[PDB]
Amino acid sequence: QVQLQQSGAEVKTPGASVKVSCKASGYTFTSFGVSWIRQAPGQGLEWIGWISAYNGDTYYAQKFQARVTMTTDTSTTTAYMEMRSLRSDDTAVYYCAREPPLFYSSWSLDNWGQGTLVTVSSASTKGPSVFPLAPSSKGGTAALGCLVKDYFPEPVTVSWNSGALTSGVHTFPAVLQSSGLYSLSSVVTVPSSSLGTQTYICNVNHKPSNTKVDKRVEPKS
Amino acid sequence: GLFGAIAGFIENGWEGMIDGWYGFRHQNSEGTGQAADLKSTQAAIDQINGKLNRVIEKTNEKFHQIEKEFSEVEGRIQDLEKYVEDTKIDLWSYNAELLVALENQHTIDLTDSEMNKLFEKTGRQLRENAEDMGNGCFKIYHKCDNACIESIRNGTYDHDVYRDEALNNRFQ
Amino acid sequence: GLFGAIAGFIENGWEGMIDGWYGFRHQNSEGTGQAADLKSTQAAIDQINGKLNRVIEKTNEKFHQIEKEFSEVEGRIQDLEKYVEDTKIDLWSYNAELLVALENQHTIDLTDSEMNKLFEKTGRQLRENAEDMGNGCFKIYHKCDNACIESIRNGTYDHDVYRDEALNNRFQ
Amino acid sequence: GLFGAIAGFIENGWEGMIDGWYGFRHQNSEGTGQAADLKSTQAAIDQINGKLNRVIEKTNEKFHQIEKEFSEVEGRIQDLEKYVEDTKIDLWSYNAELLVALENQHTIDLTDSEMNKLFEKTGRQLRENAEDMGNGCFKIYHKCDNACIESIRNGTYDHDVYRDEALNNRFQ
Amino acid sequence: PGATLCLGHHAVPNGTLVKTITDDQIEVTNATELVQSSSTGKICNNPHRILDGIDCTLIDALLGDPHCDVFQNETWDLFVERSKAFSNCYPYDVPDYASLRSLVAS
Amino acid sequence: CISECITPNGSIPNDKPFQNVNKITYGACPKYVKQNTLKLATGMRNVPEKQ
Amino acid sequence: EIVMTQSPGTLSLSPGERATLSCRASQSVSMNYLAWFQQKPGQAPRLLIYGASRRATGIPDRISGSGSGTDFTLTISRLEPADFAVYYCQQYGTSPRTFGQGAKVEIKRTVAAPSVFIFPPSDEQLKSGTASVVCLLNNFYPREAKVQWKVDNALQSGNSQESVTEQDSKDSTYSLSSTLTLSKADYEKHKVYACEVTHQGLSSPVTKSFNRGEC
Ligand SMILES: *[C@@H]1O[C@H](CO)[C@@H](O[C@@H]2O[C@H](CO)[C@@H](O[C@@H]3O[C@H](CO[C@H]4O[C@H](CO)[C@@H](O)[C@H](O)[C@@H]4O)[C@@H](O)[C@H](O)[C@@H]3O)[C@H](O)[C@H]2NC(C)=O)[C@H](O)[C@H]1NC(C)=O
Ligand SMILES: *[C@@H]1O[C@H](CO[C@@H]2O[C@@H](C)[C@@H](O)[C@@H](O)[C@@H]2O)[C@@H](O[C@@H]2O[C@H](CO)[C@@H](O[C@@H]3O[C@H](CO)[C@@H](O)[C@H](O)[C@@H]3O)[C@H](O)[C@H]2NC(C)=O)[C@H](O)[C@H]1NC(C)=O
Ligand SMILES: *[C@@H]1O[C@H](CO)[C@@H](O[C@@H]2O[C@H](CO)[C@@H](O)[C@H](O)[C@H]2NC(C)=O)[C@H](O)[C@H]1NC(C)=O
Repeated sequence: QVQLQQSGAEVKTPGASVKVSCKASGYTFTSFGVSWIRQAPGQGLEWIGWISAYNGDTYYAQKFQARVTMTTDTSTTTAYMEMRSLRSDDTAVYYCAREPPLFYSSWSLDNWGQGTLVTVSSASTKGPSVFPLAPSSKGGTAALGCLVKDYFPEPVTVSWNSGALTSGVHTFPAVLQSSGLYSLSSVVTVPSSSLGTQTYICNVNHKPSNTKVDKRVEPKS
Repeated sequence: GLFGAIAGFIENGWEGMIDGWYGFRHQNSEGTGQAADLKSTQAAIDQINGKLNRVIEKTNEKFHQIEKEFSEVEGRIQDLEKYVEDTKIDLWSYNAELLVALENQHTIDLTDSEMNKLFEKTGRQLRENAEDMGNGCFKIYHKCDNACIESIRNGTYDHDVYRDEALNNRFQ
Repeated sequence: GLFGAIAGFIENGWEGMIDGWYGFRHQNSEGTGQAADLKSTQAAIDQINGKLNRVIEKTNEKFHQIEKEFSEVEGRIQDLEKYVEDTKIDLWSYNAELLVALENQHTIDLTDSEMNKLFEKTGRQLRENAEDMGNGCFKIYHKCDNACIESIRNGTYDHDVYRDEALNNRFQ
Repeated sequence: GLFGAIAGFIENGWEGMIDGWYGFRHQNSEGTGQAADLKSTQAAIDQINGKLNRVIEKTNEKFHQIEKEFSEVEGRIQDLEKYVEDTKIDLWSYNAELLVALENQHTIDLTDSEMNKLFEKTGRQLRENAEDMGNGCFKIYHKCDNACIESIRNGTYDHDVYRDEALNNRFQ
Repeated sequence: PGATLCLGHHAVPNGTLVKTITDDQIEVTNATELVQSSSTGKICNNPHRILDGIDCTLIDALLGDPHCDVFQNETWDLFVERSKAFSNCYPYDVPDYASLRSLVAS
Repeated sequence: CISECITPNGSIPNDKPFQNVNKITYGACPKYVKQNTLKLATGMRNVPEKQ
Repeated sequence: EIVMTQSPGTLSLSPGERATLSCRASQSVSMNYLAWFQQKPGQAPRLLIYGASRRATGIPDRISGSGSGTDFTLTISRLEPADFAVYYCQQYGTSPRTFGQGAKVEIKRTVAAPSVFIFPPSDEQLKSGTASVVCLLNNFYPREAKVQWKVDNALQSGNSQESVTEQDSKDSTYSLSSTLTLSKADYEKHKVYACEVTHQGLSSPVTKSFNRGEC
């Protein structure tokens, strides 16, 4: 079904290299080109470059002319993108998209890979600390939650009552602190009455640090 | 085909032309490109659609029907019922088979035709400033930038402008 | 059409050619004129007539007929009579519809063909003394008076006579 | 034909070509010769065979049959039996007649096509070193010995080699 | 110098095979099927008025067989007669059953 | 549900000109034929890229 | 290089209305090769339009491109919940290929005020040397909101970050979290901690506070 399958998320320190892969299937691979495009968190799209799996032609944006090289491997029907001398602003999601076999052709980026997140940071891996956000009412509707602080790299999973609690829940996008570690809060809105009876447990799962943690929330008077 | 263009002197198709049925690939000082040609693609599409609709239109048979299945052997009348229905079914099967064949041969020939027409048209436009390479490519004997190529693709190309340069390049 | 001449690269028809199906218009030192071409007009006409006669010949059905209308409801036998007749009528209606379609598509393609053949023929006659303008007109690169034009229309045109003048005019 | 090659601009056939459907006759410094062209002859043959098999395949009708002859007059039921059979026979006769006609027109047009394609192909190969005489013969404007002729017949002919000699011979 | 303008057409990775006059199987880019080979397996109850005859045969409902009483003054476009059907009434026979069934069903 | 064509096998869609399901039908129904598949070409001849 | 400019950067519209997005190019886009892409949160872009008027396959007649030269428009005739997303234009006319930035279409809704809650730092977290105070604005609209922190009635700056959710599936509202970060020292140094929220749906600014070491 014209699928472009991109490699796993990467984490690199400044100065390093990265080589990203795209495995194409569902079309004749040498009949098209492939074009690389990156998007930094909460930002727009920036075209890195284009390569023809057909005649081997190459077009790089002036910006990446120096640090980037694009390749293709016909036997594996696979496109690669290598970036050298990484800085931290290179942190972004990298997409691989299907393009015409010749450069000055008439259509554009018709099929997109899922994208692969490359994070450039000098921060070494760390698991999140989880603290409670405790409810208190001034007989109503009350709010509580979890502060998941100082982890790296993204992502983090958060659920309530092992999935049993959904409606009224909000998990905010992570914010990136000066320290270089992320942080985020998860929050639930529940009836104040059920506060004294039902138990509330937040389950936080940080895959890269091999950390799974569960915390609970009580007022404490 | 009948005109020997598609699977003809045209070596193969371009699977990377997803925006049309027919088109141009070009090479010039600036680089190489591939663009569809809407007019002919639509010519062919319109014909094939017309054909399709002609075939699937108002083809439904509606009238009261005899008994086409029988539990007990009888004799004459039933033998006749069966015979009528078998004859009917055979004639209709034949009609269907033939229809599909004629139609398909035609569809192929007609698409071939469109390719060839687009080609002859391009050549006639190029006049004396180009030569027919024989694979469905023209050699253009003057410098032609992207604007100019487009001028050929969109029909406004003026040959008199490049005639001298081209002739000079062809004949010496 | 299939050859893309009529309603093709030929812009439109000449309603003022009442003496033929195909012809030549010319412009030269003496003035401009319009003349029919009998040979091809008759080619096309003969084909279309042959076709017509093939279609209207000996098409009449003659044999004893069953009862096709009934006053009182009966049962099996009559249900069968009606069924047979309905089936027959549907098959014949289909045959007619298809016939007309195939025939007509062909008639159009064939006339297109004749135009195009007359054109290719003319060009081949003109040899190197003319160029194909792309609208179905040739530019003749030597002075051609009415006698000469006629010589092209009637097939006796000798290109070697004007070759030098024409080439000289084309290439400088 | 539709392409006006066979019984077209090609004057007549060669009864002395017993080794193929299409071919080349040549004249050069060494003498004159006649050779068949296998690729196109086989193109045409393969098509016509495919057609033939499509027509004679699995055309046999097999099912239990009513009584088609009657000794004594009866009435309704028999009148109906006869009517059914007559209708059937007429429809099948029509199908046969039409089939043969369409098929044959096509066979003729398709062979015409093959001739014409072989011709256009040859010309495109010859590029600028030859001219189209209009009878289906090319004038080659350089000395071409038997090896060279063969090189045209077998598709490997390289025009750039003779281009200068030929052009020089055509334009002065 | 100069330039090259190339005419072309499109293609697909896996086409479809069709029949022509001269070829039994030849590959085009796309085709559509003209023979309906499948059913949902169930009779739709619109537009036509479908009268499900259940355990009654139309003739039984005609005559007034007791367990068929639900059918009095019934109308239909298509009357669907089942296999499980049967008659619980006084046994009978109908010369030219087929034709009575026919004209009533009509 | 809505289907104009009814066979004993159940309802069939009448979009197509022919049907292989049952010679017994009711309603506007495709003509019944012996073939279970007939493909009508809606595109040109397919000539895959050499490589 | 060619400069793609989209306006306006955000549209608030209601399902069933028509959205009209603008793309201007610093210079003439060669060949009118201009494409529109759609991106929903978390997913990759989809190709909507290429050649400036031409729909990529599998795309509705309601979505249509128009324009030429320097000036292009993307139109959506009847907005369905699946059409609320971010849209990008790109010009593939020349190298480098360039995109505009992020025109976002979103659901217009009855104005709805935020429910504000304030959470003090966990003692456990205080153990480790840092204090985090969180202010939660729950289920409001429109998205514009001002969260100001006050410590002993001193207006804070530079010490707080905030995160915002995406327009909710059902009620089409946003939520937002502001987080103040202090050294334990500085924290215990003061007493009253307050969070003052200004929003379009509050007749006047709401303040939520606590005193450190209370119950
Ligand atoms: C290759 O084969 C396919 C079929 O096997 C082709 O798909 C067909 O393409 C035609 C022409 O574009 C479409 O006709 C249009 O129909 C729409 C509306 O039709 C409604 O029903 C269809 C089919 O179920 C559905 O897809 C639509 O959403 C509608 O509900 C009209 O508005 C147009 O005017 C036009 O007549 C066929 O609908 C379409 N069939 C299918 C199954 O999609 C395909 O185009 C072929 N590929 C190529 C590029 O030639
Ligand atoms: C057929 O082809 C020619 C050339 O096509 C063009 O070149 C391509 C690479 C694309 O960039 C096209 O956008 C470009 O048009 C067309 O002729 C062109 O017409 C346009 C519009 O009238 C001209 O624009 C003008 O440009 C001048 C200065 O150069 C301005 O002062 C004017 O205000 C105006 O905008 C363009 O110059 C002209 N191209 C050339 C080099 O002659 C033609 O329009 C096109 N299509 C058809 C069917 O006519
Ligand atoms: C529709 O139903 C009929 C029978 O009601 C099916 O025809 C039978 O198919 C089986 C298996 O091929 C044969 O053994 C029987 O002899 C067939 N019966 C008759 C009278 O032809 C038919 O296959 C069904 N069609 C579909 C596609 O469901």
